[PDB]
Amino acid sequence: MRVLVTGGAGFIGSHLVDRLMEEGYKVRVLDDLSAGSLKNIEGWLGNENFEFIKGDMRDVEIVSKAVKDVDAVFHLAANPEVRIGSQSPELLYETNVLITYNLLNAVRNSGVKYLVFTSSSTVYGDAKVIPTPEDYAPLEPISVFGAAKLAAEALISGYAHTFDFRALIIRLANIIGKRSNHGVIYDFINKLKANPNELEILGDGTQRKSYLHISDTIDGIMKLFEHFLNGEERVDFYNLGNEDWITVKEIAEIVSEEMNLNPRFKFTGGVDGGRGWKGDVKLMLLSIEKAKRTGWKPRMNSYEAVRKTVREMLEE
Amino acid sequence: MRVLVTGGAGFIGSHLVDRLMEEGYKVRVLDDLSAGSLKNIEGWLGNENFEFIKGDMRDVEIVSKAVKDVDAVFHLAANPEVRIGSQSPELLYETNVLITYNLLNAVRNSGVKYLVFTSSSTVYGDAKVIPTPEDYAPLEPISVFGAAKLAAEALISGYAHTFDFRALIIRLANIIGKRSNHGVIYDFINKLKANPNELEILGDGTQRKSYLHISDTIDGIMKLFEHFLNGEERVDFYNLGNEDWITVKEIAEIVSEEMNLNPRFKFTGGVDGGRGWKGDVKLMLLSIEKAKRTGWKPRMNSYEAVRKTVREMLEE
Ligand SMILES: NC(=O)c1ccc[n+]([C@@H]2O[C@H](COP(=O)([O-])OP(=O)(O)OC[C@H]3O[C@@H](n4cnc5c(N)ncnc54)[C@H](O)[C@@H]3O)[C@@H](O)[C@H]2O)c1
Ligand SMILES: NC(=O)c1ccc[n+]([C@@H]2O[C@H](COP(=O)([O-])OP(=O)(O)OC[C@H]3O[C@@H](n4cnc5c(N)ncnc54)[C@H](O)[C@@H]3O)[C@@H](O)[C@H]2O)c1
Ligand SMILES: C[C@@H]1O[C@H](OP(=O)(O)OP(=O)(O)OC[C@H]2O[C@@H](n3cnc4c(=O)[nH]c(N)nc43)[C@H](O)[C@@H]2O)[C@@H](O)[C@H](O)[C@@H]1O
Ligand SMILES: C[C@@H]1O[C@H](OP(=O)(O)OP(=O)(O)OC[C@H]2O[C@@H](n3cnc4c(=O)[nH]c(N)nc43)[C@H](O)[C@@H]2O)[C@@H](O)[C@H](O)[C@@H]1O
Repeated sequence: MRVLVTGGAGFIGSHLVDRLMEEGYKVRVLDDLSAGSLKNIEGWLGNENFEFIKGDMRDVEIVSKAVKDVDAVFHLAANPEVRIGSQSPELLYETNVLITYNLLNAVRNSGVKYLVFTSSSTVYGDAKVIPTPEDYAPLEPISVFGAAKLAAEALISGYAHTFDFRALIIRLANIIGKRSNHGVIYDFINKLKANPNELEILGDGTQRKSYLHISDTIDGIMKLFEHFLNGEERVDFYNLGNEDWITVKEIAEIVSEEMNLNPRFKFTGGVDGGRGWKGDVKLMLLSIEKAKRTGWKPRMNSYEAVRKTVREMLEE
Repeated sequence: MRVLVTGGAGFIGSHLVDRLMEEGYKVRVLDDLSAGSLKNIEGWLGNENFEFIKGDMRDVEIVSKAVKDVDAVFHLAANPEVRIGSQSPELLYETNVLITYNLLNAVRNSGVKYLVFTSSSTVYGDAKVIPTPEDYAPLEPISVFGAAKLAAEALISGYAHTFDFRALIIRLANIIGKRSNHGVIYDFINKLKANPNELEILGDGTQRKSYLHISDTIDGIMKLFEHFLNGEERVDFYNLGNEDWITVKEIAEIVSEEMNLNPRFKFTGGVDGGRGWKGDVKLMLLSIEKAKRTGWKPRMNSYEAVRKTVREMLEE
């Protein structure tokens, strides 16, 4: 089966690429290398089952070309950074709504049979139902990013129904692990790289979120892809997160523990009642019962995932 | 209070404009007249409280100017035609997501406190729960149009939370009445103008939908707007439709009745099981309990509204 993996040079994208290549898929990657890295996939450069394309999905010619002779598309290309939503909503609109729109228009005029899209928990915004099921609503995202992911979901479904392809929407929790160049663990480790004595923590440290290690993330993505191929649903929605959650302050504590530092915590106090930023959901914990009915389940919890991530990262 | 009404030269927009002028609002209209007409609002030209701006919302300067010195925005500008979704998805993308995105970017740099958006039942797609409540989900629109409307909703919510304005999203059912230049009644009347002996009905004729007369529609929009001004929700969702529904075949029968014709109905059999087109939802009926708790209620049911619309149209 031939698959396009947009953003396949990214953190999650390159791991999905490793998995797909190892299972014998013929994998093309489409990535402008604005945030991913060629190194993250240099092992596959030169494999006869691997093709790489440096390309911006804003460019429709590129996107029509990349989906040509592809049976499945895994659309992971995006700017995932919620932080930049209050300064750079245009960037989030483009790299979430626009490039997905172009991908779908390309998909319409091709033989692409399956579209797997990595949406986010942020579509629920500050969800009042915990653990949050996939049918929670009304969806009132509080960040430009979550709104852009919701819009991507909507357009994916509409094109799937109108132009007769199948679509699998996977709302991911916080995903952490080796090769990640963004997030709170990364930033804590590098802040302490620059100064071991203090840790500037955005917000009040009480933000509690579900963290999944990238290993469980890819196992679950593949399990859902497997089940979805065997299923009949035109469009299917799954949450993908861990069973529990952990606070920003506890994450700072684990990162300090693993770095053998004991710095002075300095919280910025946040906004909208201690959020790290405008649109930073304070509580997130996804109901993964629907995902677990496929056989998947995380082998690590949020605390284990965070600690393993810190270790893996400090090796590099 | 000064309010902008984008698309205010349209069917629903021009009636909303009439209403706003009569209640003493200061009304600016922004409309490129791609589907509306100056006739529909030329009656107000020369009033000290009325300003009209001919402009396409794709142009960001136009929209930035229009929200200048406006306290509330009624964003009715769009292409509402679902039928063209499989032919012209780019057009729906532009006139639903793009110009909504531009309006929102304009609103961020303004003093607009309230944004009211005319969403559609199509966001629910083929809803499996009927009457469909505002919290039905997962939202899986089956049309490019419904997907674009949902994406617009998402961006509205995200920007409302991020940049501190409030948003009222009103999911309208099928709206019918004077000045309507689209829909099934319009097309059936013109079909029988060209040939009174026969009527081509798209689909299998069993499509059952909730119709609201434009009078009830504007009464409800104003009730909801006032109540929303009195409420605390940063973003609030309301259905706006009738209590009942009616099939396309009964609408054909009523149109024949009022035209004193009795033609031969010829149903085209449709697609995807008798739909009028790719992405045409077959059954629609929104739960209006939430709308009715504001005091609003339709004075006409679907059959009365359809008959009133046909009569009004035939006077012209
Ligand atoms: N990391 C998480 O915690 C997390 C959580 C939930 C959802 N997700 C989603 O999973 C997916 C993968 O995220 P990630 O952590 O691997 O991020 P990433 O930025 O590391 O990977 C995304 C890739 O997209 C590429 N890209 C950016 N703009 C592009 C464009 N215009 N055209 C082509 N390629 C472009 C980047 O260069 C990068 O290689 C995204 O959809 C993200 O929103 C991530
Ligand atoms: N008619 C219905 O049954 C119905 C149902 C649900 C929702 N809605 C929504 O209500 C609103 C009004 O629909 P309507 O029936 O009055 O349609 P309409 O076309 O009569 O009115 C929409 C207006 O948008 C204007 N417009 C179109 N493209 C524009 C652009 N690029 N820039 C600026 N203005 C532009 C048109 O000229 C028109 O005046 C729309 O948002 C529509 O999607 C309508
Ligand atoms: C659900 C996922 O959310 C992901 O964002 P997101 O949760 O903020 O994930 P992070 O950026 O890791 O931030 C997680 C939490 O840690 C807080 N935090 C505290 N200090 C810091 C710091 O120094 N840096 C950062 N970055 N955070 C910090 C942050 O505000 C939030 O409460 C997205 O990247 C994905 O695309 C996806 O949307
Ligand atoms: C909910 C609202 O739905 C509205 O569309 P939508 O339901 O198709 O409303 P109409 O365009 O009126 O079509 C209503 C039903 O009548 C069918 N139909 C049968 N024959 C005809 C015909 O000759 N012409 C037309 N036009 N329809 C016909 C049509 O496919 C559908 O099943 C949108 O205009 C609004 O923006 C909003 O989305």
